[PDB]
Amino acid sequence: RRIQVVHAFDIFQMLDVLQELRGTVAQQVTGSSGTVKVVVVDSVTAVVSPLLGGQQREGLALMMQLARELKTLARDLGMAVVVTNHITRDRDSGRLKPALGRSWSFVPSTRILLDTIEGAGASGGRRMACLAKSSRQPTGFQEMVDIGTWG
DNA sequence: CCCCCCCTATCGAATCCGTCTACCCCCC
Repeated sequence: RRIQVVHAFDIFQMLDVLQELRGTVAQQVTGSSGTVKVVVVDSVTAVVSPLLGGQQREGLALMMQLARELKTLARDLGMAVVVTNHITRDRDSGRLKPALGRSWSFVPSTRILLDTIEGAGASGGRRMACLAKSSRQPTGFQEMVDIGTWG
């Protein structure tokens, strides 16, 4: 009962939900309990992916505004925000890189690139976890995480 | 001028290599 879930399938719905959260927590400054401390977005790419494409510019502005409001929320109100994303071209010219282009790369503070192992030991919960960007510690370290036997 | 993003199977070819023997009949 302490885990609250809301469905948003368009960027306007997500913006409205986050603005409502900001307003409610601003009104709840007096209170000391019941205020959410962790905010999780299941997929920020799926909502904004249809808005990209073409030679227009409103999609980039919308995603930048969403990033700015997320950053203001997390900084001002001391919340931990976690979002997900997808990968882009794996061809020879372009390495495995996060989606949403170059402009989104400056938004987050920490990047964790989940991956699957190949050959022996594949399948199951065996996934390789790496830290791409942290801006606080050396990067490029690979570890192992099991989910099938975890919880 | 500048932005972000992907595809799909095909044909047929080319012969080699010999083993094993059995079984007697009839008087002036």
